[PDB]
Amino acid sequence: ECIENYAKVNGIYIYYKLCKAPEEKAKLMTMHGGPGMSHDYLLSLRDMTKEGITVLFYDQFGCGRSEEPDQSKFTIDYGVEEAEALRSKLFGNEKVFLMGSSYGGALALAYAVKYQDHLKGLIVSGGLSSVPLTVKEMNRLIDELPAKYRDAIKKYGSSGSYENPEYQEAVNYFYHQHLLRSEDWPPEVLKSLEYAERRNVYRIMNGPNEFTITGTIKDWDITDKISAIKIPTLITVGEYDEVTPNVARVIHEKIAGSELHVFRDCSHLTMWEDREGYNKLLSDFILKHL
Repeated sequence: ECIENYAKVNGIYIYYKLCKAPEEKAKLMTMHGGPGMSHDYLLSLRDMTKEGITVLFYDQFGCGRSEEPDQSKFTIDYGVEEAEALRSKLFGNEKVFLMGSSYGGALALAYAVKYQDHLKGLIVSGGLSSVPLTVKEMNRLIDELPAKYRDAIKKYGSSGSYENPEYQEAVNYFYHQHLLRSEDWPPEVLKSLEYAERRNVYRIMNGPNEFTITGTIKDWDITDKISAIKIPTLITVGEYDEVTPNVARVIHEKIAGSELHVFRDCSHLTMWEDREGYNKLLSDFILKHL
């Protein structure tokens, strides 16, 4: 098993899990999405330890097993400083790789803008540089949904009746369509989803659900700042990703030399839909930029 700890990072206790590889060729830090999820759904990335890649997992502020700071700190800027404090505490001055998923991808991009000197490479999976853009794209996904679910989401969503059974059913369909497709949801994914509903960060920073971003990050957009990132960057996105390839395209065009990969038949949690292929792509990227 990996090493689990509860350390004080920037004033609050943060839970982390460090899965070391027998031969530490590289260190990979990971940022779960949400905002307000947990590291659990990214556990399939542990497979990379077999390739000499040490993987660091952690529950961000107010998420999963970590303590919640004052709401005034519920910001991506605070998340960035938290990540850097954790990196330094565990790895000192060693350069590491950083991977982010969904909101975690936006957080990783923000991190790179200020701390890319501490990185050998950046990986963004189903990430975004603009929340407004992400919302625009998900709205199109709702429209392309079969009338039954599309109609329920538009109707009850317009009145804010998120408790309605038909709405809940529509939400579930969307998730099985753009979050994790044609796959039995593993416990690790169920756990992160549960942590989302149990803690407060998801409700406050994000909103009711994935496609309903009413939270404090609704207007967030650093598209005009990511061009500053000049380190090797790998961008992945699923064909049916809830955070669409168009959103990924915008990141790709701003980051010079970045590589973009659209996983056909997959959606957001590509690390579960094509676990082997996903881990193989990331490990290849990492082993080429040591």
